Amino acid sequence: QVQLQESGGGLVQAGGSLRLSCAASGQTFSGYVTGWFRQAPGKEREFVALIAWSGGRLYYADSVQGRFTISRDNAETTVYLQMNSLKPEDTAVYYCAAKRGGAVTAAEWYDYWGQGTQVTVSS
Amino acid sequence: QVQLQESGGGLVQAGGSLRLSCAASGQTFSGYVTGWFRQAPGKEREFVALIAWSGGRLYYADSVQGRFTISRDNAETTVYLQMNSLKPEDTAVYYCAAKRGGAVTAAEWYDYWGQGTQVTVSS
Amino acid sequence: QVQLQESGGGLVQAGGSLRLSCAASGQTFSGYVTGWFRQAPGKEREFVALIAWSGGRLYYADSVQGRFTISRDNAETTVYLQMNSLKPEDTAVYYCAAKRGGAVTAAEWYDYWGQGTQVTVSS
Amino acid sequence: NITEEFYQSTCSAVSKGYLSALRTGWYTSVITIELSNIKEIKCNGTDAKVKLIKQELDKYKNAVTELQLLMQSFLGFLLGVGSAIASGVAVSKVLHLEGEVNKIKSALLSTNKAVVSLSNGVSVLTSKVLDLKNYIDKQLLPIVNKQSCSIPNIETVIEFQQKNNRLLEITREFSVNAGVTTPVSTYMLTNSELLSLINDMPITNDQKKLMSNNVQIVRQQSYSIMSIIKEEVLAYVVQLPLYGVIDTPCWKLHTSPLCTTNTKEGSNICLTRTDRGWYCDNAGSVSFFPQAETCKVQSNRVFCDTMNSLTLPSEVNLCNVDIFNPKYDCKIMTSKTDVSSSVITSLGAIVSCYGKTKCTASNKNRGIIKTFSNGCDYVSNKGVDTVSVGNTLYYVNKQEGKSLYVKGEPIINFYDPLVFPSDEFDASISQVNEKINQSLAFIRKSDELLSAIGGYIPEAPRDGQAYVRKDGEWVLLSTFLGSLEVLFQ
Amino acid sequence: NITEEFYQSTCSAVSKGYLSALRTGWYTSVITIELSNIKEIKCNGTDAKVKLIKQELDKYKNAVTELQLLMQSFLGFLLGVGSAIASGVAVSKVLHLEGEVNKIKSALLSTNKAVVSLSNGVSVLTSKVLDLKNYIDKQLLPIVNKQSCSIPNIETVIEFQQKNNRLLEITREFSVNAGVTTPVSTYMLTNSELLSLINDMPITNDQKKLMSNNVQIVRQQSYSIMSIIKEEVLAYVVQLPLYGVIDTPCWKLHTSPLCTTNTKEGSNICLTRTDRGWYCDNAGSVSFFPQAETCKVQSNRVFCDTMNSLTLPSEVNLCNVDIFNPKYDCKIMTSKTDVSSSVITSLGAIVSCYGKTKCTASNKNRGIIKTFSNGCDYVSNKGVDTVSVGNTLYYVNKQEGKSLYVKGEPIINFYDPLVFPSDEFDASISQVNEKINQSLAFIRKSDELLSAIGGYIPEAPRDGQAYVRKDGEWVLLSTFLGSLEVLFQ
Amino acid sequence: NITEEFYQSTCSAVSKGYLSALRTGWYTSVITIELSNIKEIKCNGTDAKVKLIKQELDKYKNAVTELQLLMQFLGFLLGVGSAIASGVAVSKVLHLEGEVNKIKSALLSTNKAVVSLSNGVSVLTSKVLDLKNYIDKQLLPIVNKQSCSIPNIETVIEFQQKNNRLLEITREFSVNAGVTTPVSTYMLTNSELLSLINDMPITNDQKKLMSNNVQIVRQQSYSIMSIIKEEVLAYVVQLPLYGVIDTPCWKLHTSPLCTTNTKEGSNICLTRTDRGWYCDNAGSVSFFPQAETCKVQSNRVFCDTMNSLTLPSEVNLCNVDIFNPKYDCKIMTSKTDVSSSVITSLGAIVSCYGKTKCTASNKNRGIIKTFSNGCDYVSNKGVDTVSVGNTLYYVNKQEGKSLYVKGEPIINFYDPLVFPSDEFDASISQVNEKINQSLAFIRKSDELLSAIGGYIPEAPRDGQAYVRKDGEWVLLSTFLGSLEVLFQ
Ligand SMILES: *[C@@H]1O[C@H](CO)[C@@H](O[C@@H]2O[C@H](CO)[C@@H](O[C@@H]3O[C@H](CO)[C@@H](O)[C@H](O)[C@@H]3O)[C@H](O)[C@H]2NC(C)=O)[C@H](O)[C@H]1NC(C)=O
Ligand SMILES: *[C@@H]1O[C@H](CO)[C@@H](O)[C@H](O)[C@H]1NC(C)=O
Ligand SMILES: *[C@@H]1O[C@H](CO)[C@@H](O)[C@H](O)[C@H]1NC(C)=O
Ligand SMILES: [Cl-]
Ligand SMILES: [Cl-]
Ligand SMILES: [Cl-]
Repeated sequence: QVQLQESGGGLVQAGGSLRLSCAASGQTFSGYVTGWFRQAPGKEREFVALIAWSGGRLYYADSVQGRFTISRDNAETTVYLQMNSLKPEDTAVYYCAAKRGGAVTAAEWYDYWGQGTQVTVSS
Repeated sequence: QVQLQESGGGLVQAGGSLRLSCAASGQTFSGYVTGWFRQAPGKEREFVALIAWSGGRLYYADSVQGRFTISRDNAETTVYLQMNSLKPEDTAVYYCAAKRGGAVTAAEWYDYWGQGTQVTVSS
Repeated sequence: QVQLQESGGGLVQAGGSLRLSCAASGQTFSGYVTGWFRQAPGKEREFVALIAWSGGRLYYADSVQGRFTISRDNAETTVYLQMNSLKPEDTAVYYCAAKRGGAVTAAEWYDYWGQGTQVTVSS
Repeated sequence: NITEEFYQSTCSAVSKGYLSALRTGWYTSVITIELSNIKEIKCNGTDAKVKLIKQELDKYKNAVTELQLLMQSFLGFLLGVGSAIASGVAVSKVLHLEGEVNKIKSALLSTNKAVVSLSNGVSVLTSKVLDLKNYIDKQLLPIVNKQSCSIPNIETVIEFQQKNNRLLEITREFSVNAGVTTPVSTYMLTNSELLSLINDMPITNDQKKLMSNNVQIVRQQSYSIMSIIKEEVLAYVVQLPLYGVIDTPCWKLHTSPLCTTNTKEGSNICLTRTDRGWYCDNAGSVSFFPQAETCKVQSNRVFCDTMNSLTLPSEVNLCNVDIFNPKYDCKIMTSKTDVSSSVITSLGAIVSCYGKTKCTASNKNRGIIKTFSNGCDYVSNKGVDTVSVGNTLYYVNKQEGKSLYVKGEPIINFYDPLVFPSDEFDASISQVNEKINQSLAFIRKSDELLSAIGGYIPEAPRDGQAYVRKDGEWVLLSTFLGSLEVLFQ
Repeated sequence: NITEEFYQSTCSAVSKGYLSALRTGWYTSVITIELSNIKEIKCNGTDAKVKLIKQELDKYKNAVTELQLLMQSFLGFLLGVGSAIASGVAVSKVLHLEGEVNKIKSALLSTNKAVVSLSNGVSVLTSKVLDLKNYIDKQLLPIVNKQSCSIPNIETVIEFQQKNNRLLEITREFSVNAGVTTPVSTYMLTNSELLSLINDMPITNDQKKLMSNNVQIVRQQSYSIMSIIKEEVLAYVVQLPLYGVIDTPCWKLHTSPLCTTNTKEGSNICLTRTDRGWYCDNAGSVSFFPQAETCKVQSNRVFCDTMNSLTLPSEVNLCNVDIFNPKYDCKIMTSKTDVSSSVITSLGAIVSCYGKTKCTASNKNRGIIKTFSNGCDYVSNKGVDTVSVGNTLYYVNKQEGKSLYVKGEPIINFYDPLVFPSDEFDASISQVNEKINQSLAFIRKSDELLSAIGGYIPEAPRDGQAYVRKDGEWVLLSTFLGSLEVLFQ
Repeated sequence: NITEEFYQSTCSAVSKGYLSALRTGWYTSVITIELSNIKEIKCNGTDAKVKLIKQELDKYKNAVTELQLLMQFLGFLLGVGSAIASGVAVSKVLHLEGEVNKIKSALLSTNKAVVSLSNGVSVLTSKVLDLKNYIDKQLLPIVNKQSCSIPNIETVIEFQQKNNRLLEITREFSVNAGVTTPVSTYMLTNSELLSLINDMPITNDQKKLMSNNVQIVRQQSYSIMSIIKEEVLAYVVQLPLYGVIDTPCWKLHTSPLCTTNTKEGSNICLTRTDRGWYCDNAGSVSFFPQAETCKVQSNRVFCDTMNSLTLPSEVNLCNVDIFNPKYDCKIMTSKTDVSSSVITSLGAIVSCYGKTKCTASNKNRGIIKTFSNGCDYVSNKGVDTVSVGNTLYYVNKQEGKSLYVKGEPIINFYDPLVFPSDEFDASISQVNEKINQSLAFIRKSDELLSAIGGYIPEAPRDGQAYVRKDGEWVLLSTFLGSLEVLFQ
């Protein structure tokens, strides 16, 4: 079992950038699929991006690709989400999550979750 | 288990020919060895010919070699015994029989029997 | 449970030759490592030579190297120790021994022992 | 009538004439025991008989507690993977639902057997097999004199032990088996209870008779699953086999290694048919059970479980006719390990005798009556009581029947020992043939290239000077220059 | 919650959401029973109750004798070999040393539970569970009938039966198990004795909770080892599992053969993931149990034994993300044996349907729900109660959970059947990739020889005349030496 | 007396000094219980004691009714026996008309007798319980038929004690389909078994050995329900015959031997597959590949020859030199270099590969050895446990002496690129053969490439004649031609 802790959220103007980080503790991320999710106020938790090992195949939700880049360091202790060209609709609490099994986008199938970091994008 | 029904027996002049057939019911003959036997009045049941698949390994009793031809259709539903150059001592009730196991000529080792068809050869 | 019995011990004079033999009883030496050991008055047993099959792996103690020859007949019933160029040093009770396992020089790992035959080299 | 055929050509034997009883489904029933809720007999006193009652009651409480703790909870590799008690656990799961007990309890108020319907529309036969609530509450406690804490009759002590014993025994069984037992003991279900369950089962009369005449086999194929203990009811699920395929022909295939018998060591190659096991006709196909030791044979009846089976085409029997037949690819393994052994068949013994091993067959009265030569051979159980292969004596089966020895060329003799794919564990005739074809084809192509290259022309000398072709050699062009060659005809 | 994922591309499924309880070590304790050294009761006779006592006494006495002679005494193949009762036997040997029994007897003179530090220097908890010496010496032989042999009370006969029974049953268990029993029965250790013994083990409260809530599993993994009977003491060693790793995540991998679906019976190639089994996080890596059937599942708790495990890197799960991943070389086996079967998973069923086999899924009320096509497919347990593959009906697990179907192209389609190595028991993705690459290179090299000779020109005529090459033919040099040519450059 | 040798060169160990006790045959005897025909007590009343007697009699009746229903690595190289063929042959003879009558005759006045059966075989028959005498002659005459009562409670308990053995035998047969193993003390009490041993066609030494190990004897025996008819319950007990005892035995332990290259896929492995028990037997060696099914008591090894091969005595030469010419030593090969341990009789073999942490520790968890990558060994002197990865092993603490035989791991002698690396049932010679074939195929491929290279190809097709010079086609006119001069 891996513990996750997000950081790097905040408030930015539209068109700005942010970089979210998710640190593993207890164990490393190696052998885990790590996914980013987000939940806006009154909306269900929706998938953003996933990656399965450092430099492995990426997957992005249609709402975010070409704008967001997910990565993991070689030591497999941290997952990163670089967000550029931010828009007001990207405002949400962002969560990193980890799972055994395969690279799937369904939130219910991720076993371990961070507490989330707030991202707010203003007009 | 498989059921067998002979047909085609009858009265033939010496030197004539006759084709017997044996139809399967319950399942096809696939995977079964099918033999033809005959029992003349006052004698024991005697092996005639066997075959195990359509266009497959044949075997004949010495007394019919060169005169009888056994065959099976490609659908493995019928065994045929084509009897040429008939002789009066070919007169008998002819039986088809089926078995699991190998290509064996001993009547006691066959599992299933048809009811028989009478062949009579006049001189 | 191979049984062993040495023969050939006696008095010999320095520079001469002497051949010991060891016969197997109960079963042959087949599959058994056969070693020769010797024990002088006041000393503990000392490894001499071993062999594992007729014409097979040999090994001598450095003290007898070049002078002693061990062998086994093709029938694996007798092991021989040919001793050329004897020295008074070489005086001892010579023991035949057998074992399963590998070709080792440690007397404690030999399970079967002969009765010992005395070798006396005079000067 | 059992018949047997030995095939010399493939060192194998078929025993046939048997009839199937295949476990194809499951039937789940609910067994209940009515329980008393009472706490300790609440008095003390001196009476020696009351102590015995109290000590028996403490056994009762220990069992109830312990049950409450439980409630809170060659070709075998080709087989699938089932979940043997999935049907029984699904019924047990329904029983933990709230209310469910009251239905079984109200349906059994006057009767000790009633068909109950539950959540998921499931309908299972339920019965009551013991009523300790009635004994303890209305027969035991009312005679415990309270101002003296005494009972008057030693018979009561023995009576209580007798009705409590079944509960204690069911509890011990569940406690040692994590709440799931097989075979199902007579403590879980008496013969009378089991035979009654069978007769009230929605099956055909032929199925009822089969099971009733083989109740001890049914027990071995059944499970008892501890379910619930609550509201004065102990309930467990018995999962009984359903024999949906009966009276179809079965045959057992026995196989043993077939090796060449060259006198040089390491010289020899071996082949073994790997399709040993039980075969039964089933719905136009053949159910094949590789693990024949798991099937159970009672007289001519073969009790097998379809969970441990492959469904094969009917042509699989053609491997007993001709191992090289084109309709079914017969399974074999290859090796160079020519060790001796015997395979005791239904009606005889296959003997694989190799090397210097001494192999014989013997009769109890005459001693040795056959000495085997090197190779794979067979003896009938008629007149033979034992066979010895090396240092192993085997008793042969003495069941009655008839054996036929089918003579033929050992098929291992058809193989070239220097292109033989040895060390093939899960192979087949055609796979081995293809490896051999590739090996011979590479030899053929190599020789054809080496023989054809002579008809071509090697490179000329490399010395800065021109060559022409003449009588299979290169000759200098310069020796022809300066001449006027005039064709003069 | 339990979740499941089916991977269409590799014919495999992962069930996850489970928690571990791994046996990592052993705890040994000494259990003792105090015995009387009675040899023979001397009686005139005629009384029925004394005669009943002497029968029970003789049962006690041959229980002693019998105990007195017992005292004088796919990837599974990759696993190591342990010695399961080495720890318990080591303690047992210490008990045979002269003096140790005395020290146990003294330590347990005042109390029934004492920690005793042996010659070993080890400190093992010792417990006294039955005192037959005090009962026989002080309750039976002071009321020894009379010297006219007539006891007065039937209650004494029944009470002696009760107290002697446990020794008799312990003797029976040891006598048919050669002094070593597993699981540990309630006669060896009652449910209260085991719970109190768990309460004393050197473990965390979480570990005591776990064992106490699963004592039936504890019993199944424990051993009772008969040790000594001497100096009026019967001692045996109970060996209990230490669950050193609990509450870590586990997941189960299910796998089934994945074959091409060509109509010709023998043209197909198959691949199967061989890494089926249980996986549990453990100290930064993964404990992998290939015999999943030997693990014990209690709700979502998985009791496995690290002696039946391999220690693998955490990256082994990447085989469930992408079987071609570069971080871990996923294990596979290959064949051409395309037989049909099903694997029942935690929340569904994998169906490998090939050839002419009929494969369906059903529920109890509405019958057939899904007809599978040839290939490897899957159905969840939602609305499905059974699947049928050929002549085998399987019940699916009805445990609540959510199942996800992960679409992907079957990876067996990616392989060239002409160079596919189809005889590997213990191979891997990269091993297969390499042999494919070696085979393709053995094929061009052959194509290069054949393309080279294809361009070679045949020998000129052998007739004493010189030849030159023109327009793909040999032509006579003399044709050009009868005329005068010009430099063409 | 137990010694152990570890062979570094082949990742294996031999434990020797053991003595044999091999089951070589079977001894069959007939156990009988004499029964009453009483179906009921034909009176009615209120006496509680008789009601208890009547309940016990239902247990007897139901047990009779139940019995009546009953009456109506290298393991794959082993043969296939039929373990109860000997006992079933006796049982089926007891079903013939006349046989039970002979047994009643022979046992009328004595409780043990030899009976000559129809097929000519003779067997001990004994009578271990007489319920006919108890029920007909001791219990029924006590029942007062007019009041339907009995006076004494102790009659209930005596009936319970008498009936118990019959109920337990019936219970055991009913859940085992009429064949039980091991044989329980209800089937055959300890002294009944010791008496049958004293009457077996065996030497005094063999009688002594089985008598001192009756618990092993029991575990290798079968009890076979036969017949219940004409006041007789009869079952067959089938006891082992240890016809080979006191012969030397040794146990072979093996573990995977792999190269230790750092690149995770680059390594090759072999394992000796001939692990198991070996015992001297009649000038050969009985070999039992499934060592777990043999039973070891102190230095005594109880094995069953049905689970053995008969091998030449030179099979021990694999422990001297695995490349010896006399015996072709059995091995398997792989590329799976996973870590594990094998606990031996006197120590532990440790196969440590990759990143796996491998240690050996004492009683106090003091680490006395940290293993490096490869196959190594520690003895049980001062070691209690070994740890390989996440698996902790307790070592056997039996007394003995271990010898560490140094040698070069033979896996280092193999060329990895021609190594046949997925063989399950191979041998030293078969692996050499495969290697040779691989080498010959490469050499033949090279000799074809050589023989075919260096022949001339086609010249240009352009109406011009060509000669050959310096590995090229050059125009004939280059050497024949004159300088053209068109003129007028
Ligand atoms: C087996 O053989 C195949 C075919 O030779 C190997 O396939 C890999 O093939 C790709 C292209 O077909 C090679 O990649 C190329 O490399 C450049 C970078 O220099 C890249 O930019 C190109 O787009 C192209 O992808 C690749 O090098 C080659 N693999 C190796 C190891 O060289 C295959 O790798 C061989 N081995 C296995 C296990 O399949
Ligand atoms: C009887 O004794 C027990 C145990 O000493 C005690 O708990 C109880 O209060 C006493 N009285 C009654 C009426 O049970
Ligand atoms: C599990 O299932 C329950 C409903 O049974 C649901 O409330 C919950 O959200 C699911 N997930 C977790 C993490 O418990
Ligand atoms: Cl036998
Ligand atoms: Cl099922
Ligand atoms: Cl251990």
